[PDB]
Amino acid sequence: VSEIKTLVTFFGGTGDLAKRKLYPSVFNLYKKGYLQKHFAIVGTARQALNDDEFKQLVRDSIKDFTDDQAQAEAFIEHFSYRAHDVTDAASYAVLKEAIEEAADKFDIDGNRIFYMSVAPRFFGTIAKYLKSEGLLADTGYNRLMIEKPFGTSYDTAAELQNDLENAFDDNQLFRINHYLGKEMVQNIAALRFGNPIFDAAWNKDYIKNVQVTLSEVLGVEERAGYYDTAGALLDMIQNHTMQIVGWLAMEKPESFTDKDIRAAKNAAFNALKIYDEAEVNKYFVRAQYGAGDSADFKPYLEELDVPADSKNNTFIAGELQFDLPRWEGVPFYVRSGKRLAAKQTRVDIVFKAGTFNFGSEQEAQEAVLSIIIDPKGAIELKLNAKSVEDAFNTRTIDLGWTVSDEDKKNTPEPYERMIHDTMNGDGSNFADWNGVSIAWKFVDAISAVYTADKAPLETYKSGSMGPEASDKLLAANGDAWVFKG
Amino acid sequence: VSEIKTLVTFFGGTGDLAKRKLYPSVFNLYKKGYLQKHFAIVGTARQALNDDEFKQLVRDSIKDFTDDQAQAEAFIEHFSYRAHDVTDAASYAVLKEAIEEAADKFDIDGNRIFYMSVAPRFFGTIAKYLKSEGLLADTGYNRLMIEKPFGTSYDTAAELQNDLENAFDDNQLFRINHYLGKEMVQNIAALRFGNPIFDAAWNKDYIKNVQVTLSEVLGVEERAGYYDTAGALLDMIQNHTMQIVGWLAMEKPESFTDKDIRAAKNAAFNALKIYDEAEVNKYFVRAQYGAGDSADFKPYLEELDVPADSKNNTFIAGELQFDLPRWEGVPFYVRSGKRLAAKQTRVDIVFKAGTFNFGSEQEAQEAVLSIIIDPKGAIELKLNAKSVEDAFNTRTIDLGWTVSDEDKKNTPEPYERMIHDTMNGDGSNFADWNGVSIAWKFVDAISAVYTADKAPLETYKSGSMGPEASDKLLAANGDAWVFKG
Ligand SMILES: [Ca+2]
Ligand SMILES: [Ca+2]
Repeated sequence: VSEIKTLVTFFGGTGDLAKRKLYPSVFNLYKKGYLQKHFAIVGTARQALNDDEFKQLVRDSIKDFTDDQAQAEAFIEHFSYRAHDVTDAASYAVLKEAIEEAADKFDIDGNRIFYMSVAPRFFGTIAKYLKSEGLLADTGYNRLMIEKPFGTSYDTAAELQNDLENAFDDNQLFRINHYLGKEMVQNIAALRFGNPIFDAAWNKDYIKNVQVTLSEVLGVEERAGYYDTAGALLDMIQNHTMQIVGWLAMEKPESFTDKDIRAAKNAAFNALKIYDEAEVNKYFVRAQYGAGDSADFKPYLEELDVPADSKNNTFIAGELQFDLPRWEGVPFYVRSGKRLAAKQTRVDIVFKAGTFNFGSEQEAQEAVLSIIIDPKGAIELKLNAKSVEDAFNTRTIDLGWTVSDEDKKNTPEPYERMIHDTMNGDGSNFADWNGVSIAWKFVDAISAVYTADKAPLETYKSGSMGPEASDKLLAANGDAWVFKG
Repeated sequence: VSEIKTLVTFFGGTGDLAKRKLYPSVFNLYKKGYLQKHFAIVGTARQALNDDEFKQLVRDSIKDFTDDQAQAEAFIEHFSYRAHDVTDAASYAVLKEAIEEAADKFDIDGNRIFYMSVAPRFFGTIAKYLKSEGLLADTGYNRLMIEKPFGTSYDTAAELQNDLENAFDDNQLFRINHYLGKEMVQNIAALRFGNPIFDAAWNKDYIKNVQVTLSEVLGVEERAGYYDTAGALLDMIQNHTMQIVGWLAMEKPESFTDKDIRAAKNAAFNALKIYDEAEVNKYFVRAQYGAGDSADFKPYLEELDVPADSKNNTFIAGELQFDLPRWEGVPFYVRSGKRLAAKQTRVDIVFKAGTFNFGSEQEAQEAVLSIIIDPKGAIELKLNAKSVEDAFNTRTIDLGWTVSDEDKKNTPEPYERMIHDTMNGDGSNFADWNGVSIAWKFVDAISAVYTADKAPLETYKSGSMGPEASDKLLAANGDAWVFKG
């Protein structure tokens, strides 16, 4: 294939994430023939290691992904290490050499990517020094991959953005987002813009309401520590839900270039309504899971590392409003939670029921277009048809499709996609500042009410699909959740 | 259920069709609880028979449809016979008595249906005498069921219509049509008008071309005699194909009453273009099957009762044009033949490919909505989506649905539906004079050229889907047959 000439530097190269997902993902790119000769991978972290040790660690990383050990070895040849502390300005000069050495060794003309697989606290610092100690390629591109999370509020995120903008331009910042880089999520645009019947129907005239669902069966388990101060709101809503919504609510772009796609999404985000106390109580529902029908389904407050006085949300459901002509009056329902009926990630576009009366006992109903993202990719379409009865009558039928085993094999894992995207400079599947900022502004307004405790905290049974209030949220507009569990 | 009070008279009651399909269909209506007490069935034909003989014949008819002999017997009690010759005006007075007797015996206030399961030659006569010898109910309704065919040309059909109109009004004439009374064909309206995304897309703006296919695997077998002078053109095209097209090309009715539905269909039929010699050669293809890859797949000319000099068509494919704003420039391709790939009856609505460019190697393609009528009812929808590849690209995926075993059981057979329709007075699933006349005018113009032999007769391999010219017919508008075999 067309070879990719790039030099990647992994800050936090000794970390679990690197050897657990990053390195294997980069290996696949080698196997697929993308990375061939003109490329290098410079690992870095505080822990001192001689090349042999690092290369072995990499060897352990790509173990289960190896078939021909010789091919793997030829790959490992492209790795190098350098002990380094991120707070030491002078210490950076060591790294500059490592990078410029590897560059020479394989004749790589710039094209540098810096993957910060380190704690949030070091993002701004590392960025600042890459610029100061002339680590940025004087030719070719320079791109930065910011691991999650990007801020914990609007202000912290704005701060982070400021620090990064002192060394990079926004179109060079590639923020990691799991669900945005998922095969099915990218289908949305194709379904919509690729089929005129849907494209022309993507608006208020045909759509009754849109639904996004991020359901998880598991509970908090051990993530209690950080989860207790983040909850579903920041963990699932602010990032995954919000960006998926972006693909759905976007206008029709002038073309499919990441630039036009982004401008299109932003048009929507800029129209999103930010709520006040009263509105958050009306359009949103915050809940925490209680006990299930068994003992092992312990209430949230009985989970390890969870404070008894906690009023943290293990579930969030709310209505989004877009002040755009296209979505005038079209509700966007979102929900994400733990200890729910089943692991499911899906989007349900509910179309308005036709007004043509057949005189049947059962008149026309609402058609539903459904995109199943997790676990198995699927696309369903509930249509109106004639029931098999003596008298003329209508009913709904489900037209369905599922990914094949072949599609299931050739599908690239998230990290490999994101990393590969960055190498090509494809920001299409990435959140930009405008989107991230709005998402934060939006969530910030909600968090305010929750921290202040000026909103009730519902409770629900472990195994259900949430609190009753969730269903009542939609019933208020005469709607209902398509996915029932 | 709401009991049906009716009195049916079967002309040609001793015929194969009556005891083979008619009577069982009427039995089912009894089993389903529609016909209960106030109903009677008067059989009639030349062959003299005493009640016992007739009732036994009926008993033999509904044999394989009986479970509880006692229930069947209670039904047979409602039958009566009367020997009769249709050309004898006086002989009709005998029948008037039989009818008025049965009416009294079960207290049936009019509501008479006269099923002419006799040769075409007797249709006008029987009709004339039903009026003359006061056989028509002085109260309640009077309906007539005309078995196939309704004329063999426009003129013969107009003649028939005239004779019948001397005794009945058009809305009382229920012409039998197999494919029109098929479960799947009735779904069309539901799919279209029940789902706004399709309703609003049912026109030139979204549709590229429409395709109707009546494929049969079998050859002529023994039907050679009458088939040689009828061919596919009159056998499948003029009646089945033409009326199905009607459901597809109709405008949007003011309501779903048979009246409005009919006016809607007529608006289309009145816009259909009738061809001349040149046009028939351009927009239509006439063919006859040759040999297959085996001996038992004998050429049409080697079939029993087929004249060696025959230039009869065992296959017909053509383009229909509707001079209506809604179908301006939208081709309607129709095809029907014998010795083709497989038994199939389907409708393919091909939508225009979107013009939104993704920059992918494979840009958007044409979406296809498919309604499978025979054998197993199914509905498929080929949509545009994203292919599972590293680079962004589009592909087509098939969303599908199939009738369930339950839907397959509860589905009423054609004759039972038609007969039951007539009892309720539901002309929705019936062709009217305007439709029949236009279909005939349309086919007549074609037959003219064929009889005159001013059009070529193509040949094709038994087992294929027709002659090459068929594919070339569509290629000319940049189209292709969806069903490939
Ligand atoms: Ca509301
Ligand atoms: Ca043409």
